[PDB]
Amino acid sequence: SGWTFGAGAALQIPFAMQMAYRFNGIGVTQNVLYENQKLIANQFNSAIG
Amino acid sequence: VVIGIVNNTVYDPLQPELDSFKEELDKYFKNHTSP
Ligand SMILES: *[C@@H]1O[C@H](CO)[C@@H](O[C@@H]2O[C@H](CO)[C@@H](O[C@@H]3O[C@H](CO)[C@@H](O)[C@H](O)[C@@H]3O)[C@H](O)[C@H]2NC(C)=O)[C@H](O)[C@H]1NC(C)=O
Ligand SMILES: *[C@@H]1O[C@H](CO)[C@@H](O)[C@H](O)[C@H]1NC(C)=O
Repeated sequence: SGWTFGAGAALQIPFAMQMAYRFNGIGVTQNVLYENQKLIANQFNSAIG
Repeated sequence: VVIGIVNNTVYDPLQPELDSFKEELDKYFKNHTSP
């Protein structure tokens, strides 16, 4: 759901949608993520190690 | 490269501006080409 459940009913949405919206929260549309989803989503995997 | 994309058609907002123009000119063709 993401940020939606702090107001009430939580809505089912895939994760790749969620942080793709947080890109819209800094000033760049989804073009940054999906055009680089393989690498971009892989870095967070290594950052946690 | 994008993941999750699905094939979908994109409509043209300019398309309705041209569909209403072809019908009018089709009638005149038969009135002058044959003779
Ligand atoms: C436009 O839509 C067409 C669908 O009519 C897309 O082409 C087809 O996409 C499917 C996606 O699953 C391909 O199916 C896969 O084919 C492989 C190879 O045979 C098979 O091993 C898989 O199990 C799966 O069935 C299909 O092959 C493909 N057809 C062709 C002719 O490429 C197309 O990608 C869409 N294009 C755009 C720009 O959205
Ligand atoms: C077709 O040509 C004839 C020739 O005299 C004319 O009278 C008629 O008005 C034309 N048709 C149209 C729709 O203008």
